[PDB]
Amino acid sequence: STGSATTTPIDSLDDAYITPVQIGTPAQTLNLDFDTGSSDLWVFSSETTASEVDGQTIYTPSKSTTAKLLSGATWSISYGDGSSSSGDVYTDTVSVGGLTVTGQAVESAKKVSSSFTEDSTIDGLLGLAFSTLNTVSPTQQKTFFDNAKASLDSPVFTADLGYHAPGTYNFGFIDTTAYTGSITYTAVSTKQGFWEWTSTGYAVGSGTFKSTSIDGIADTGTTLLYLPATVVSAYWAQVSGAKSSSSVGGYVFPCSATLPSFTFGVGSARIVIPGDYIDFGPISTGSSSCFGGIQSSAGIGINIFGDVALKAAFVVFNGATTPTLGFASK
Ligand code: NA
Repeated sequence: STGSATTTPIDSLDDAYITPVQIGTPAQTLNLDFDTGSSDLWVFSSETTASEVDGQTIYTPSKSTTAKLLSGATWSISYGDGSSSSGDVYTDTVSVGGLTVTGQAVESAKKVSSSFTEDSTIDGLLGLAFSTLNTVSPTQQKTFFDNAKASLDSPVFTADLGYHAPGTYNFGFIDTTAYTGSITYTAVSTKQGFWEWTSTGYAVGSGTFKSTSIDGIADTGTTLLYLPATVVSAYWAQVSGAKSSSSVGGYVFPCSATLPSFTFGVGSARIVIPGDYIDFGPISTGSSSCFGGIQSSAGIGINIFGDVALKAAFVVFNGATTPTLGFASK
């Protein structure tokens, strides 16, 4: 089997992407944030504290003939941005882009933090990291990909995120029409539960490539590219008037600037992030200070190849017995 679903930016900045997901019988369609940096499929629901719901579509298990309470199971998760959610668990039928899993754990939120409530466009998360990170207790649950894997034509999924445009998540096949040149595959460590890999270096604009190992994670649920402070300083030094602002919480730059590209290495291959991808717009409405899309990972304890990086590539998440990542230009 295969599946193929379109993923759509939630706003004009590509702050996140949402993908429609069918849950239950008859189908309830929720727009979920597919997150290769976490491993829980959780949804706003009929159980979510009413004051914490503001415009999201909810899953109502009582209206699904295939829903069943997973008795005694609870979940609670905290993300890198400080947000959190928790609740209880149902199993139900879940379909993505025509690919169906029966008996998928659907984590129903009883509580969500303010940033979830405030984002009316995201109805929950669908985690695509390794199932070792799933938070369900006392019986850890599998991700949608892990449950689908054995049925897929190939044990893979791909992320093809758009810049200011829709893109695609495919399950079970490589769309050889969706990228240019060849796919370069690179090793993955699953030891922290992430799609963790090592980039071979970077370049800023038309500058020379710096060969250096940068360990980090491929994380579709993170908006920005978080790299070591040395790398980030070298990038922003090429932008007149850019500076790190402790008050704003990262590098800012004049909205009048033209940003340089940023290149990262995948083995001997190179992915180029156009400068425009690094512009996250005014820090507050009407400001002439703009927020940068490349930020320091210092204090986060890991480098994160978030959407700024991934949307410059066609990315293969290869879930074979020994997982690997693949990157192609597009
Ligand atoms: Na922000």
